[PDB]
Amino acid sequence: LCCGPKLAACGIVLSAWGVIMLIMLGIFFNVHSLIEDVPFTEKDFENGPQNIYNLYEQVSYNCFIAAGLYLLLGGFSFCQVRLN
Amino acid sequence: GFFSPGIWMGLLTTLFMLFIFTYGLHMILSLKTMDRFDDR
Amino acid sequence: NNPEYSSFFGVMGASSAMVFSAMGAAYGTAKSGTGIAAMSVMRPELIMKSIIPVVMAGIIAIYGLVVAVLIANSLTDGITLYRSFLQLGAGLSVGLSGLAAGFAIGIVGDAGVRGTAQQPRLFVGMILILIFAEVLGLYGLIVALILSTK
Amino acid sequence: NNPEYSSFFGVMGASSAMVFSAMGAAYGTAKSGTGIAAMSVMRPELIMKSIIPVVMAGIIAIYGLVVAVLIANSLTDGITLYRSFLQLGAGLSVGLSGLAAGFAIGIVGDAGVRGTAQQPRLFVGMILILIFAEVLGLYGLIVALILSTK
Amino acid sequence: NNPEYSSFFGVMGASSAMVFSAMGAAYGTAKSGTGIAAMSVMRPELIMKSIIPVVMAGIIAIYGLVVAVLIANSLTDGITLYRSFLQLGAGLSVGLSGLAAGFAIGIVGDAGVRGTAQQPRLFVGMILILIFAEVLGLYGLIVALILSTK
Amino acid sequence: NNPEYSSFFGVMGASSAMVFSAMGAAYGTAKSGTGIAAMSVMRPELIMKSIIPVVMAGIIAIYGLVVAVLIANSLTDGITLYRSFLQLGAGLSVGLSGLAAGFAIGIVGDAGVRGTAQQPRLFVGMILILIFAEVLGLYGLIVALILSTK
Amino acid sequence: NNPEYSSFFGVMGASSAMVFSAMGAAYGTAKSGTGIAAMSVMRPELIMKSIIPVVMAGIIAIYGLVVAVLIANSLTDGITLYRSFLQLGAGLSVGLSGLAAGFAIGIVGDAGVRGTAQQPRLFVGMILILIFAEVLGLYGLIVALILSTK
Amino acid sequence: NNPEYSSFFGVMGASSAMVFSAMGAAYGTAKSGTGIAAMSVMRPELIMKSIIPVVMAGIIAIYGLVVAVLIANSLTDGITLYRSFLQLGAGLSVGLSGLAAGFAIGIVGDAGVRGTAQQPRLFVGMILILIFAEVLGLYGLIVALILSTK
Amino acid sequence: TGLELLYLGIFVAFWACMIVVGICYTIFDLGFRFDVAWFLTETSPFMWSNLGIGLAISLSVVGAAWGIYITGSSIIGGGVKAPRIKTKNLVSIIFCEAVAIYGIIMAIVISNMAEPFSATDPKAIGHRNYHAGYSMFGAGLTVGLSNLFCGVCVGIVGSGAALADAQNPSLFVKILIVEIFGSAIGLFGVIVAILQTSRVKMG
Amino acid sequence: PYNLAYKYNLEYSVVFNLVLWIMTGLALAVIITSYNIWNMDPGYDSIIYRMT
Amino acid sequence: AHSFALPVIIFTTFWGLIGIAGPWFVPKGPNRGVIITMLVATAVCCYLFWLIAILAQLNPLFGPQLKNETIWYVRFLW
Amino acid sequence: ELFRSEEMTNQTPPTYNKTNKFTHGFQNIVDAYGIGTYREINPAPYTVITFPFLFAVMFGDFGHGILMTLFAVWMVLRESRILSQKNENEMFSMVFSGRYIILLMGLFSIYTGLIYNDCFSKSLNIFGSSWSVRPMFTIGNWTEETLLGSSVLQLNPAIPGVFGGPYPFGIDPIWNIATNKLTFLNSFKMKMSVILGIIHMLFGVSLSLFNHIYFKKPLNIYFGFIPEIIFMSSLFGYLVILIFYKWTAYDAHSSRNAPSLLIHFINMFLFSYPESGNAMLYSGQKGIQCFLIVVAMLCVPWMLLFKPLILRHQYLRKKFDFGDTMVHQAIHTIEYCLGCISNTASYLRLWALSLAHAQLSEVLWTMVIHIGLHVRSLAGGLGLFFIFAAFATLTVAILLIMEGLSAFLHALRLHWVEFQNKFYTGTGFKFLPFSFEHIRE
Repeated sequence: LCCGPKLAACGIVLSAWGVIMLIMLGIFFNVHSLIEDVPFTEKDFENGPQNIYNLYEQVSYNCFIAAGLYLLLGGFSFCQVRLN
Repeated sequence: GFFSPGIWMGLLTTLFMLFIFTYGLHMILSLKTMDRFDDR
Repeated sequence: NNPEYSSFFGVMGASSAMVFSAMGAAYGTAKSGTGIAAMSVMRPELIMKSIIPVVMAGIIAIYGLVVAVLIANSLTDGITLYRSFLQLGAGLSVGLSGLAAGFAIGIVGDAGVRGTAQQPRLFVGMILILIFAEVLGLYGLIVALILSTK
Repeated sequence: NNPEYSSFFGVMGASSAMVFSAMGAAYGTAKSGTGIAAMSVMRPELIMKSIIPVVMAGIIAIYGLVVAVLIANSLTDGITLYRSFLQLGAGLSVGLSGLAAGFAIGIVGDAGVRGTAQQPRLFVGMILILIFAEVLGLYGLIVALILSTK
Repeated sequence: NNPEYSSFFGVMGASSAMVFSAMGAAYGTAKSGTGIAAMSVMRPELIMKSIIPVVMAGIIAIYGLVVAVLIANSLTDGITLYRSFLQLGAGLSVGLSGLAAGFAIGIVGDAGVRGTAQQPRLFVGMILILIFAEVLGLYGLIVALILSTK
Repeated sequence: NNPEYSSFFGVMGASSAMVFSAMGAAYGTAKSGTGIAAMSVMRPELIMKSIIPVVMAGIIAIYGLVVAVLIANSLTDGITLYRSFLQLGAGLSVGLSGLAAGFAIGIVGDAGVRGTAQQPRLFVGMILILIFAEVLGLYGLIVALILSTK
Repeated sequence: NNPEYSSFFGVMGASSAMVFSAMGAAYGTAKSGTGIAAMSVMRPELIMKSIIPVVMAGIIAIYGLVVAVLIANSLTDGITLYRSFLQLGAGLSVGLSGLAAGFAIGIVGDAGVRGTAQQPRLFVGMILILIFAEVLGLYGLIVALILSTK
Repeated sequence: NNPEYSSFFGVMGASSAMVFSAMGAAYGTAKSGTGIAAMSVMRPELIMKSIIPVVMAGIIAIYGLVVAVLIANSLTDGITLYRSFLQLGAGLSVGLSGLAAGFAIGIVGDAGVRGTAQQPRLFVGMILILIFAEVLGLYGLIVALILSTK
Repeated sequence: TGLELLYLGIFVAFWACMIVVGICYTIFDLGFRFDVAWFLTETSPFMWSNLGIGLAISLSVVGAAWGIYITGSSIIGGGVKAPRIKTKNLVSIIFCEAVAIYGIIMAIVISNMAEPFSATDPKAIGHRNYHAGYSMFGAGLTVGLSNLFCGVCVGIVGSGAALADAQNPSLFVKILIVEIFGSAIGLFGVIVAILQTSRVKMG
Repeated sequence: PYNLAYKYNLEYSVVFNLVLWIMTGLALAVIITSYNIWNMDPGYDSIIYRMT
Repeated sequence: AHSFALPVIIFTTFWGLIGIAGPWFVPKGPNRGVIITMLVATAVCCYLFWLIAILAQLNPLFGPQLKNETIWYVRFLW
Repeated sequence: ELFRSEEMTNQTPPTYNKTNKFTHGFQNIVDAYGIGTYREINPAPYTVITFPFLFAVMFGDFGHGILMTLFAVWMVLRESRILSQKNENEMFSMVFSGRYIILLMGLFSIYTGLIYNDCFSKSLNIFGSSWSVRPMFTIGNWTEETLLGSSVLQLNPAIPGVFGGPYPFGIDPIWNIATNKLTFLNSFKMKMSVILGIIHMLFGVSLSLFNHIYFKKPLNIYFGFIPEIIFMSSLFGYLVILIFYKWTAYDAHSSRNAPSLLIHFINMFLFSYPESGNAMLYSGQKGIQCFLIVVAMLCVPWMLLFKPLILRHQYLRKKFDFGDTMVHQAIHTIEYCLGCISNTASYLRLWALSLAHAQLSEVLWTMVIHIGLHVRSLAGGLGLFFIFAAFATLTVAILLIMEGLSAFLHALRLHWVEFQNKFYTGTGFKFLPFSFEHIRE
């Protein structure tokens, strides 16, 4: 499908921005395992630093997963611009 | 105090009658007659 | 032994008399001046006679000044309240009555002055009507003088 | 020894005198200026003379300034309460009376200059009628001075 | 010793002074800008000079700013009550007086600019009239300043 | 020793600062957009440089946002009331003052953009006039900033 | 330790936020739909672009939904009153501000939709004015979010 | 224990929900019916499609019914007051929000029918707009239900 | 707009005074002198109940009657050229009569619950009587206003139906569907009013 | 003195209620009556068209 | 922990050389006046902006308010 | 040596300013307000930096500065392709024409965003944040405070003996996670805005000296510039000094009853010197406060009346509309003095816009992208995909465009209203030589 190259081009730029930001976010989560300090902790919070490290790794994985979707989207939109 | 049970309740019932009267009179005032008659 | 702030009503009276009287005379003056300004363009020779409604209008303001001062001369701290209500009533009586007279003067002045240029015979009838409005205003003064001295 | 808030009444007086007088003068000024702008099209030579209604309106504003200052200087913290009430009466008396004059000034000024431009002979009549409005305003000043000093 | 709420009246003054002054200047500005835009199509030349009504309006806004700051700076928690009422009066006096001036500024500016486009001789007369409105606003400032320090 | 309800006055200030400022910006935006849309029919090339009234309307809303944040951050439970009245005055002062500015920005913007369509030379003049309207909002912010720190 | 009826103020916030936001979105929606129905007859190809003001309006409604729910989730019986006033302020701030935003969306959409049909180049300008209105709605949300967690 | 009068507010809620929702539905219905009759004179073939706006209005009526019934069944004498306020809020939230939605339904459906009579391609567009109004009513229901069960 | 200006001026002054007085009571830290519970509790439940009953019947008549004139004039006018109108379009007035009935049935069921109290000091007296009293007021108000706006709706729609039918006899049947929705609006108010007083007692 | 009351009018609620609503009704009657005369319509005919 | 003196040395040298030495090493083409103007204006505005930001943070009167869970996290993080 | 219009060959010549591919856009945003007087000081050479700087202050956002920079880079990289095509869309043409202006806007926005240390409401922690040592917080008589902490925050004390030291560059990252950033950071931006605005105002006045000398108008410097610059310096520069003074003069040790800069500034003008209630910044301040105000007032006669008076003298000595000259000079004096007060406040635009942006960024982040995160692995990733796209959409729609747009105009207005009006005065004509303009057509 063509869908319009003007709209595919927008997706390509948004996808590139998304991968850049999401990968960097996942890195920050792994390094400071932090400023954002929103890993969705439990209310029954104990003195267990390992618990927040585990949450941060999970969030980092999620960021890379979302980036993968933008990587796939960028490929699709790219080929649309080429054929358009 | 400024108001008693008696005075206050009296005011409330008075208002209901004023609201109805105002509506009725309003419609009565907004009544016109004809400028001219159609024909002989 | 008198109630607190009992003079308040009489004080408002003296002011109210002057304020409403000025309002009345002002209304009559504004309407008369409007009709005169429009009238005299066609017949400037009537610009002199046409002033009478305005000079009459001013009597209302004088009425108000007379009562407002008459009351003021009798304002003290130790007022028995009763005397204060009397002063308030006299102030309102002349003020609001003068206001009614002021409206009367203005409306008849406009129509009278305009008509007079159209019909010179109207002059006498205009004066009579104006006289009736002035008499109506005086009635207010009369009551205020009787009441404020009771 | 007297009630708290006793000074508030006097404060309202000083403010009322200034505000209402400015309202009156402003109204007369706005209406006069509106007509004057039009007058310049017919007779530019009247642009100077036609200012007078505005000056007279300015007097209404001064009337108010004088009383407001007299009250403010007369008002103290340990006020006798009676005097505070008189100050409020004086403030309203001059302010609202000047306000009424202001309307007469404005309405007569506009109508007067409009007639004058079409007929310059109306100039004298215009001035006189405005004089009566100024006199009505002065009456307010007179009473206010009587009350504020009693 | 004074009521803990006594400071309420003063701060209401500081707010009222600024708000009413802004209302006045805003009215005069809006009315002037409307007339100016129409005038500018008739002739470019006067667009720059036509700002004057708006500048005067701006002064009214400042008048209000100055008093509001003076009140805010003088307002304390341990207020004397007497001073608080004076601050409320000063705030209302300058704000409401400037508000009245704003109407004169606006109405006169609109009529003046539109007239001046047709008759350049009106230009000076327009300024003179606007000067009276600014003077009326300043009168309010004078009384407010007296009340603030009194 | 902290008076109950003291926090009510306080929070109402923060809200008023935002609500009235948004109302002002909304009015100016609505009027500016209407004029721009009509203008664009004949002179579409002017659309981009006609947004200015709308941006300025926005900053009025921000001025309100700024004070609302300052108060909201200042709100506590044990408020000494005095502080609360300062917050209430600050909120009302900036909100209502910006509201007045919103009308001037809107009304002037409409007339300016429509005029510009025919007289591109009006652009500097439109800007000069609008600046004064923005100043009205600024003055409101200045007072609010002084009160919140007093 | 807590006073009675303390939840009264808070619960009004949750309701007010939703109701005023619905009023704003409904107004903008109704005005936009009128313009859309009238415009689309002549320019049917724009039917899918003139819908945008309606979406804008729905955003104002969400703004309100979010705060009202957040208050409801934080609405309890044992409220410290302080918290209750904060919830009311947050509710009013976003609701009334969104109401102002909805007004602008309404007017701008109505004029913008018709203006666009007569001028396709206006579309981008219309959107930007709409984006400014969305920013105006956000400002209220921002303050409410600050207050609701304070 | 359970204070007296506490059920009063909950009763007002149940009434408010139904009454305000009926207001919205009644207006939207009358507006749609008017437009439908106006169309069918010109062309009957579109009548069935033009009915949806009327159902849209009726939904507003249901929105009110769901909460009014939920509260009315929940109402007792021994109410802990907190619950009564929740009921009051729920009633107002859904009723007033549904009212706003019903208004939009009326305006948009009426204009949509006239537009569709001229342009059958409008069918989808106006229905989409009506969807936003229905969502506005739903938002009301959502908040009201959350509060009533809180 | 002389009357509308008067109505507005009173409206604004009415609430403006309430704002000043309310805020002053707060500012001067009055001892809860403005006591809503006092107002609600001293006011006899008999007043609240009978007000709602009168409203339920009276407002419903106002609605029906409103619609009656809306469609009456349109029907009579159109019929000058289309006398067929009276054959079918009179049902709109039947719809208005049904709207009036809604309120009548509800008003009677409510009034049937009225009883004396022989009560004095509200303290711990008539706890249930106050609930039932307020409920009767609400239910009466609920149905009254609902029928009020119902009757207006069906009137407006019936007018359009008559104007359409005057020009095309095939339109009446399809249009009539809208008036049925209008009637439902009034019925919904009835359902809630029934519920509100479904569990009340006096004595 | 001794935090003593000033005797806040026995039956205050009655005098208060009466005076407020009596003066309110009278004041409104005057305001409306004054308006109606203030805005009296002279007809703006007969001679006015020619003088205008 | 940090001293203030060193940040001043590092960033004053950085922006100083740009605004002081930079103009010394500029082509003689038509843009020479523009390049020097840009170099100096840039260094002065940028240096001042930072200098204010850092000076405003000296001798602080109060510290931040952190959430309890945040405080715990920091205790075992830094 | 300042840039001025070129000579062209007793009539008013046109105003010719030579521009190039880079500076032309900057000249146009100046010309948009008006054409300068012949041989007037051209503000554009300083605008090139001054304007992007003031914008960057309003839009000091690291992340968005990147997006903004990349956009400008795109346009430049496609410059040859954009020129050699048709561009009917005036919105793109405008930003393209200003593409070199935008480039700088982004580059400075990056610089300021880094010091503001905000990239989508996120700070950049370089492991140099030593504001406080939490381990020492517990040492300072905080034993198991995290138990009570369950319902409280607790503010980190100043001068505990264990905290302190500036952040090397920008604001310490710790404040980005504070609940009271709304006082720490807002205070900076307010005070900074005043400092920067006043300095630019003083610069604008300084430029007028070169112009008055160029045209050999001794009177404009002996009765104008000198009292004008003293007026502004004595009132507004004094304020700026005191702001820096407090920062280095008073520590937390005197935080209670610490001097209030605004109150002393207001009391300065009013000659209000209470015996107590406000601590003084330094001994002898009272004498200084009075002196400066008196001098500023004494500066007014110079600019107010000395020029028209001496011109009248020169008329009678040499042998001049004296009345009209007084009017012109009086208007200049009145507008100058009152404008200085208003203009200084005007630069509060820098604070208002910078504050608003930060507040939108924090809320737009928190209420949008945070929601895309969740403890469920795959569901979190898939949701974050769609949520992020919406987030990026809102960041562009609200911040990159609109707020950049508002800050763009507001920074430009500052040049138009407060800066240029101190020296860039009068009007000229646009220089329109014979040229082969229709090349692309």
